[PDB]
Amino acid sequence: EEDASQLIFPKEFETAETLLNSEVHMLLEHRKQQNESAEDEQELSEVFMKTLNYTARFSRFKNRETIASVRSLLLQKKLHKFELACLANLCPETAEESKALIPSLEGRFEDEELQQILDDIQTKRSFQ
Amino acid sequence: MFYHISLEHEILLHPRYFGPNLLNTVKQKLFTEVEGTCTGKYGFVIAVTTIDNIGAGVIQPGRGFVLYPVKYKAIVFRPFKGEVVDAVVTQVNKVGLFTEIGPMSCFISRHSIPSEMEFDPNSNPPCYKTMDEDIVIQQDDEIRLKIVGTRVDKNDIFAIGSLMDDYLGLV
Amino acid sequence: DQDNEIRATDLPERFQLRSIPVKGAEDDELEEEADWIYRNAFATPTISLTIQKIKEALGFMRNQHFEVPFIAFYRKEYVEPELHINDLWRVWQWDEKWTQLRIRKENLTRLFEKMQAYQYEQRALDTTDMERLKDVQSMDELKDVYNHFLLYYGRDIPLKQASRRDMYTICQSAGLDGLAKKFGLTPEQFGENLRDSYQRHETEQFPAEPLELAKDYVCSQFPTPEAVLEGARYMVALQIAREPLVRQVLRQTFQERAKLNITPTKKGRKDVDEAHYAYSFKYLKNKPVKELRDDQFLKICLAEDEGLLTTDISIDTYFEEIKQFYYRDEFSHQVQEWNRQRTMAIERALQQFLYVQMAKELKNKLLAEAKEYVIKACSRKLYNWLRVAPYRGIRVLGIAFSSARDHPVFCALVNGEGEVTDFLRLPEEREKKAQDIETLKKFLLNKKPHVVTVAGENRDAQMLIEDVKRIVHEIGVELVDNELAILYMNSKKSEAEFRDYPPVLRQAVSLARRIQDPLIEFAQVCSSDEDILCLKFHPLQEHVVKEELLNALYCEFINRVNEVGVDVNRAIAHPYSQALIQYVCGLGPRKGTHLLKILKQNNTRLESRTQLVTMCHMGPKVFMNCAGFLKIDEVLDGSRVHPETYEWARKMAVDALPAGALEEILENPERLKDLDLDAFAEELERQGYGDKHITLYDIRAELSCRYKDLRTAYRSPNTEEIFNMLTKETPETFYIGKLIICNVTGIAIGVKTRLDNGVTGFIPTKFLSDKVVKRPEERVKVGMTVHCRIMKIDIEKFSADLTCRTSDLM
RNA sequence: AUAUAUACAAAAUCGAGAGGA
Repeated sequence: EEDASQLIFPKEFETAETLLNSEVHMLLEHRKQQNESAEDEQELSEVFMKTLNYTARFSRFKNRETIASVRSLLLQKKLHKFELACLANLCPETAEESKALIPSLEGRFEDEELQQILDDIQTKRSFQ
Repeated sequence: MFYHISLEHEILLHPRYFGPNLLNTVKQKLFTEVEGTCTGKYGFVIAVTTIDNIGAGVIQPGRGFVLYPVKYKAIVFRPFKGEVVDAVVTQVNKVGLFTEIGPMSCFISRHSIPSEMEFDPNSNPPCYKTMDEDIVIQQDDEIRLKIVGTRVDKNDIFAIGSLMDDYLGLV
Repeated sequence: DQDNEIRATDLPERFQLRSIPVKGAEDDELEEEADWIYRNAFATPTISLTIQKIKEALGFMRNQHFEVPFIAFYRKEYVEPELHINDLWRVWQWDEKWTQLRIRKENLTRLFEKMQAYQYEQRALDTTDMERLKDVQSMDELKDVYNHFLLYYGRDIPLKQASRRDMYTICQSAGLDGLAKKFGLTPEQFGENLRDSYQRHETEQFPAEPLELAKDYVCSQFPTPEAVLEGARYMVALQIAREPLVRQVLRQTFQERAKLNITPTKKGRKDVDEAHYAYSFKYLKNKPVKELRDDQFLKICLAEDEGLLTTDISIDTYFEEIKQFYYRDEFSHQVQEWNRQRTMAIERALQQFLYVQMAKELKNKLLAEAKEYVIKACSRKLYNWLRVAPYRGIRVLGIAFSSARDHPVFCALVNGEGEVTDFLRLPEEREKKAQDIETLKKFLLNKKPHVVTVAGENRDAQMLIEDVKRIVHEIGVELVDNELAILYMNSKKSEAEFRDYPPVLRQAVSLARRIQDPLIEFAQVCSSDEDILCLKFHPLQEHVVKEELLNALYCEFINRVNEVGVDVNRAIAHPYSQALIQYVCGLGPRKGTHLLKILKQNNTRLESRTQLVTMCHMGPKVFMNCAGFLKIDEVLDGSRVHPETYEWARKMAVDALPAGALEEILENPERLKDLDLDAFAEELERQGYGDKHITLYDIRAELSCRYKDLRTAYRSPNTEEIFNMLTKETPETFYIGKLIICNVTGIAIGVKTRLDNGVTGFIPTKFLSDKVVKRPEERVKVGMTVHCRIMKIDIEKFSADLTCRTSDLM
């Protein structure tokens, strides 16, 4: 019933706040900071590990401010939080790749408007 | 996808924890209970960020325990059908490619791998390749893939992938 | 069904199984192989653990289809003295590797050619097609070539392309190639500079400073002309770090000057203490990889997988050396700029591409060496089991037992042939023990069994052997290992063969069978990969690759089974032994069961060896492969001589002085030295055609005694063996100074403490401080358990000093 | 240079009558 491509979600992920893999990243090492210190605490689960490594492997922005800026930039334009996160996580190159990856951007914007959007992403994309 | 959502829980507090430092105990029990688990309604529960409200703790008549209802926020990772995410192959079989989209495990049946690719077990690292090897997926490679189907198993989500359409696969 | 053609084709079974099927050679392909096999299978590894020979062998393997045993036992002169059986197995192992490489090198050849076409249609490939691909001596450098290509030409496939991660292509969008070219010194060249460790190619200055060139290229993805410098450096970096030549030198550098640092993770500081395996390297610093010992890195890496420890491989500087190249001298101040950019480009290359990838490469190399050691050890251990001769068929009696507290002893008399004859159960006390002893002697009198063997489970084997000794004197008695028998018992087959018996009788039959001929029993009870792996060949066995490990173990079996050879008839008439035939070279599980089949079906015994192709349908190549190795107690069949040498052997028989001739020779060698090796060899230049001297030397040997067994003769275990067997832990596992939980029993002047290991623990009188002084109760109450530290061992009596003083405990 | 055990709740319903406080 739930369909990302058709932009369908169950009611719980309507007021949900999305993230970018780099947001999740920085928060997960934040929690590593909490865990490594504060002894007499349970070690983080292998699930926590798998997600940590993954988001680390694909966090396209390695600076907090840059992530914030990315976000903010995606906010000011009418976009769904879902597409917000998919664009920022996937970092597509050309407008047509975006459509292939995020069909829910079908007809929403113009390919050129979108293109300079993507370009704005990429230009904020931090070196690492 | 990763999200940040608000949730519900009631903890029973044994009377040994009445005393100073008892709300901490309500915390620490929320931590030790909710985190690390996976539920199909919400998907992988990565961690709990910030609680909101500790309710009024009702002594249960007889039996001692106090029941505190709690409000809290947590990170969750919930795939959805028709989504495209990056994934890392961990191992390659003639059936398909086992990948993981983070904590979740995903699989791409041979049929879902395009037709050009063939599976080559004979390779020094086993891999799926084209005859000319212009594109080669093997261990540790990152790929994009459409989550075409997901399934619940023991509160554990695993996805079903596809590399059909344009701009998927080997990154 | 695959099994049908395999049973039916004319190649040895184990040839069809292999993933890369075996295709003939060319003798130029073969020479290049042999060179490769030499260099790679005989170059020093990174942790401390003729080509014509390889040529000849590969020829045998790949063109004639001789299996490694036939090469090894019937083409010695070709490959000896420089290849042994294990060497040939290694050679065929690496021939697979060669072929994989050849096939990937081919694939890449085509891919490159296609790209050349496409480029002609429209940088380019000129020699790198030649220079690189043809000169790929290793899969590693093949990936360099391959990834190198994919950087530049990978963009163009003629579905959509699936944009890359590394954002090189974002730069390549905005002509950032312009800058990269304009940094001096194209990456090929730089790699050359490294390769020679001195500035073979000078750089190219420019009439500007970086920024001005940047204004040209600063557009859209990169405004702010510094951002285009960043892109340019990054471009330069990947290009450097993908360049194969850079990779070669830097891969080497890592090989030679690689240090290993280790620290413990939160989880590790706590749980790594003095008995955890990792204790010796919980903290390492600048351990050079050249010093990693045999399996040490396997442990290190396991300990990292357990997360309790964290590691890294590096060189420390190298960067400093390197930067001296891509550099210029004059102080113009418009070159200190370019030099600075140049430098930090190389930083990025090394710091986030090459160092990392080289570290993973090396880790895998090391780790895999370690693995190999472990496999090697497991193989060596099995070699040792299998290389022990039968005792001096024989009626063996085998006694097994258990904890024995309310559990009886069964013994099994196993015939010479190996079939169990009869069994006996042997369950205030002193009279009970006495009655048992009496009935034992009754059994032993009645049915005189040559050898009485007693399991090893614990100290009780000692008393058990000594009682039996006490009996027999009034014909040998031997302690015997019990590890395989445990496996037999637990296995479903033992149920199969003895539905009625209790399990410990199943050990009894086993332990008798193994003493009679260990190879047969191992082969019978190690029937499947799971089974063999149940045995404990090495502590780390569990971590090495199942496939590789099974391979080594099965090859060990193959080796010995061929030396021992297999009598088909007995494997018929006593279906116990059927397992062997699998390992006879030329045969296999499929081919073997087939042969046993036809023989069963026809209800005939192999009267001869030529009866094989004659009466069964086995093709020429397999008969050549195997036939050597099938005893048939036509007299030459029961001898290691091959059927292709029967004529030479008969000739030698005549030259001794032909049924009278042979039987006389068999009755005695009238003149061993009747022969002249040189003379037979000389003739063989025109009759037999080869330097078959050693073959003759063997045939003479074989005429001496038909199938002389080459196993080593049995020896009862050295007391070290007894110790590590009954106690079941190793010279390593008694770490003198280990800490151990022991139980105190009773001051016999001492403090007699029983170890869980079945070991007596004698806290010495010095710590005790009471010989004629009051008993030491005040130090400790009798009855309970304490944990103390070893300070001496008495293996020959199973006693170990211990320690009271927490000073010793610290 | 020694030292023997371990299984689990069995017993119903209806009707009548006689009593007890």
